[PDB]
Amino acid sequence: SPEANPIRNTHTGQIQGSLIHVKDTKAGVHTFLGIPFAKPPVGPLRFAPPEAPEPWSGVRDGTAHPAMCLQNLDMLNEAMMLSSFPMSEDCLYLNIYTPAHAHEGSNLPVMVWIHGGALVIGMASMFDGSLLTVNEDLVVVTIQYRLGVLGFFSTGDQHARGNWGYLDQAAALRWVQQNIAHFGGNPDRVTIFGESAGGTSVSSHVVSPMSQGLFHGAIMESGVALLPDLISETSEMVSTTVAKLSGCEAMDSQALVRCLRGKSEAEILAINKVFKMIPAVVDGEFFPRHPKELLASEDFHPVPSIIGVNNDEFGWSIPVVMGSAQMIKGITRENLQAVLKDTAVQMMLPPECSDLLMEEYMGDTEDAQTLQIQFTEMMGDFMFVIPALQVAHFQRSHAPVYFYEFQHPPSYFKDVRPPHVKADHADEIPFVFASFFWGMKLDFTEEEELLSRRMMKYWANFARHGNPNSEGLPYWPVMDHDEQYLQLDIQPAVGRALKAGRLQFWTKTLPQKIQE
Ligand SMILES: NC(=O)c1cccnc1
Ligand SMILES: NC(=O)c1cccnc1
Ligand SMILES: [Cl-]
Repeated sequence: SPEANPIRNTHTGQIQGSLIHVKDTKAGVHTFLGIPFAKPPVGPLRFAPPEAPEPWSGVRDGTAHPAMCLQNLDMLNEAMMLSSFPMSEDCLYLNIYTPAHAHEGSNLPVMVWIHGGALVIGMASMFDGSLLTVNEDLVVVTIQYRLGVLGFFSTGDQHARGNWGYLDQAAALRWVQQNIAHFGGNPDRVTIFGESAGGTSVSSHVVSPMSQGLFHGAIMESGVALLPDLISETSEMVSTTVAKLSGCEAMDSQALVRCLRGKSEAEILAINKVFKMIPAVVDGEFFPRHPKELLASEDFHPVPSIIGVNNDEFGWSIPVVMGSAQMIKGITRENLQAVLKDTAVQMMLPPECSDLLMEEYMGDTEDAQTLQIQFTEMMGDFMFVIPALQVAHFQRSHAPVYFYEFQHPPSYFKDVRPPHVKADHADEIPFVFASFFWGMKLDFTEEEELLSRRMMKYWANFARHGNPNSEGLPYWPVMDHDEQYLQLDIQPAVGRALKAGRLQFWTKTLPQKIQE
């Protein structure tokens, strides 16, 4: 029988969790919250690799959510007295959801969720794994990792190599290998999954040599390792911005890192506040080479993967949160050329390419509303769709890739945002978790409940077998030379060669015009 207050072993000592959802489910869920997977990255461990967590005597309380990593709460709120929730540099914790029948040796598949938030916001407690664990009989782990300046500050040299947050994620995955059997998970059957910066994180583990053997499958929702804003060949803009805001100017790398280690949490938060996103670098430990080189390597051996995108990734929430929404509403045929020259610069293209962008996405269009929708379409393709299609192409010659486009505009958002918005950024997450953030219930239509049951079963079948297919689910073909992908909506359908024209434009036509 499941205990009300179950006690489990870890390498660092015993922990007590909770039994929940006994009434509204068959046989309930065990939660174990706030488990340390690394030593707190404070004092000299700020801008240093994660180190082994300390052992304890007695039974650790696993009934409270951990502190979130330091982040800008205004931005997290744009994405509720979040000021009452604990926030600390001491934030390297993970949460576990298990079916209440699980014990040492149950050998259930494990799914490890890596949250998004552009590597500057988010927390594990936002994602309640309870319904995924009970509906699909698996262990769900939600992890934290250092965010913003504390996660991704680099000097480009030995004093701060960078990618602290990715090293944290790998430390959490090593904890899962070491400990998950004590909670009834099979460490040989771990799937990493994540959305947006979390998808980028997952895709980054898929290429990182020191992450190999920490997982057996990968699910990348609306983000991969080539998401342009989250990967950089230079450390220079971030480090010079941080030196200026911190008052640690006119210092070498060694003195800059020493100066930044003396800063309080409040001083770090004030420096951190300007970053709406922060990139990973080629740090040498996590990425020995740029992800594009690792993906193209003849020695690349990716795990089986699901990779997918939504049909309106830049439709509403990203431009609103990033503060580009006002500029977009200002687009007309009169200023379009100037907007596309500015956009070309942000895309790291020559501003001469603005005419090619205009012809590809806007053509002869005059209507301002249509131009603004074409602009968001272009941004979504550049940031999410083309990178996803490129990574899927690099992987699928080595290992199974199942590709999806999620298309369903959620019923509960119809009155909250413009009616032209289709499946926005993050719209698929509640279909995978069968709940909104913090496990809050949603008024799904009957049709939406079926799409959620299907997506949960595809994901869990993939966690079990590296193949999403099973009886009663529409057949999802593996991605091969026919470029097949599953269109996820109320009536799922198979498509071929998603946005093949756009892929030709971005990967062949546009680089040819640049070469000239
Ligand atoms: N939410 C995210 O992780 C995100 C949003 C925009 C850009 N990159 C990442
Ligand atoms: N129509 C709008 O208000 C809008 C908001 C955000 C992005 N694009 C358009
Ligand atoms: Cl510790």
